[PDB]
Amino acid sequence: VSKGEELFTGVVPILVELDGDVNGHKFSVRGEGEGDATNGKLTLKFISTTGKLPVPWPTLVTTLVQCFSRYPDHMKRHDFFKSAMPEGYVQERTISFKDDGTYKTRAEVKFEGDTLVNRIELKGIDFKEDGNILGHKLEYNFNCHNVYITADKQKNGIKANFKIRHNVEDGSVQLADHYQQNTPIGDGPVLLPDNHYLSTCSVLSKDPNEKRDHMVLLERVTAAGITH
Repeated sequence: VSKGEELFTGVVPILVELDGDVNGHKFSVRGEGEGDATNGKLTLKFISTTGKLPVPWPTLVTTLVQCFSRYPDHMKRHDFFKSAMPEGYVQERTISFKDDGTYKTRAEVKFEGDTLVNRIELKGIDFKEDGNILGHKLEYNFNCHNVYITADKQKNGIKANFKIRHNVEDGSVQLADHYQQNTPIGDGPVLLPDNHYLSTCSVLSKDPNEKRDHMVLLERVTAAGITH
């Protein structure tokens, strides 16, 4: 249904680069792996190049490629993300951590050669030094969530909204409200979807041989909410 979708009929290499600043703590993350939109699966490893991160890895998961979502056949006309490829899209978010600070992110997601690249800048402000983020009080795990997508005709793109639930080590939960906008980089028509969601689950792990602060991630993501 889009030319871009043909770039995803196979396993695609991924590169991710993030430069961040949270409360004046600068950090850089670099990642690589592969995505398979036929299965709605991704596998990535991320490392810090700047030493121990100032924030928990789980708080960076959503920022660190929704073009790898599996769209069921009956929903393929609603896949904005692949329709924007290869030229790609700008993905912007605000992430508001309840009772704590906020991240603002801006990313370009596009092909370079055969690789899907996600390059991000992140700025975090107003975090509490004694809170769950700067205090590293979040469990090293991740819940399943629904990402609610709506068309944004005036920007020829989409918006999304969702609430991430981060488990806290004391048994509480830290909510992170996500507000997202995506705009195509290229000038040709894109697929503007009816309202739907991405059902996403993620598993976080470690590489026993990796000495840098790091995160290994496996994600499963499939679109839903529009019946055959």
